[PDB]
Amino acid sequence: GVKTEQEDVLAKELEDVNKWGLHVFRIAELSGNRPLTVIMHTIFQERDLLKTFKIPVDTLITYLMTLEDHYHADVAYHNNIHAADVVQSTHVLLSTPALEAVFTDLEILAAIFASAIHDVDHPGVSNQFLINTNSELALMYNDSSVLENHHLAVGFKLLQEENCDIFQNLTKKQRQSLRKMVIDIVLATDMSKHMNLLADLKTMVETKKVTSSGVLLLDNYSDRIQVLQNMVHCADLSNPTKPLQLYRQWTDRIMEEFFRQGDRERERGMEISPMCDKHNASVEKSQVGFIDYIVHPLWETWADLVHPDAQDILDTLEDNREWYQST
Ligand SMILES: COc1ccc(C2=NN(C(C)C)C(=O)[C@@H]3CC=CC[C@H]23)cc1C#CC(=O)NCc1ccccc1
Ligand SMILES: [Mg+2]
Ligand SMILES: [Zn+2]
Repeated sequence: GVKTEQEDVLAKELEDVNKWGLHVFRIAELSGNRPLTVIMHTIFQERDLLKTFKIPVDTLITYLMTLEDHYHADVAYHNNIHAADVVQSTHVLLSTPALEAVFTDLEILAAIFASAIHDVDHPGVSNQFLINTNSELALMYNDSSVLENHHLAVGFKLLQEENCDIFQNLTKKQRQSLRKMVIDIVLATDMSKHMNLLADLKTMVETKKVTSSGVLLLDNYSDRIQVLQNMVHCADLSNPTKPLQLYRQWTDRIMEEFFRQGDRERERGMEISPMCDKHNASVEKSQVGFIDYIVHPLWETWADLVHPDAQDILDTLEDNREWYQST
């Protein structure tokens, strides 16, 4: 009852779980394509979430495997590795010193669970694509945040699977609170909400309060959920803040996915999408624009909220930005 050698090299990689720039791809490999399961497990143990919420470990594992298996292995970007990465990144963001002892264990569980489910059963195409193709998912969710609503529905329906109810010992009060938070968080990962989340984050930073010296004061649900919503959205838009070896893989995967959507948008005679076209796109200027217009404004406002904790991350983003510019 000691680890195999593979289990051991995995456990040594997993000591980076609290670091920005974990070797998540390596984790995926070493875990037999189980990054989401192993990383969630580690985080749950680290944060003592099993004891706090009286989660049987077999139940946790069973749910996690089930959740991981409803990510599509044939989708290059929006798969279980991306889920794992958003989870781990949210995990690191929650540990930021500006937020020390701000959040309850239920809010922590919410942010992390939300991260893990937030792209589950993603088909590798966009909301617009789905809406324009008259897809069942678009009709189900009356064309409004189609994917997000689906990810939430799937992540919650899976709890009904044999020995999958990880929330089985929570009170009704706890469950209702957790559910609301998770819905609010995942719905906020729809890029059509980015501007309003960013605005709200900007106004919160201007009127920012602090107590005991250092630590943010959030004394209402609106503010509390806003911070968690923006935290996970930062995690979701965190690829360009990661070391370049990591960042480049992410870009490659998203391009495959978008070019493949583009291929389907000519295989279907449709109108091609913003940056979804091979022998006809600049990958580098698009990334620069992605960084200038979306990723930097968000991370700069975050870094401002948690000053000085996000400096190295904002630095790395600015370096990667310079790097991509040279081409
Ligand atoms: C690592 O790169 C990426 C990683 C992620 C995304 C995502 N984009 N969007 C929207 C912004 C198109 C999503 O809704 C996705 C779903 C959820 C969140 C983020 C996802 C885009 C890129 C890129 C790029 C790239 O080269 N040109 C694309 C681009 C160029 C200029 C301006 C905006 C985008
Ligand atoms: Mg998403
Ligand atoms: Zn995502």
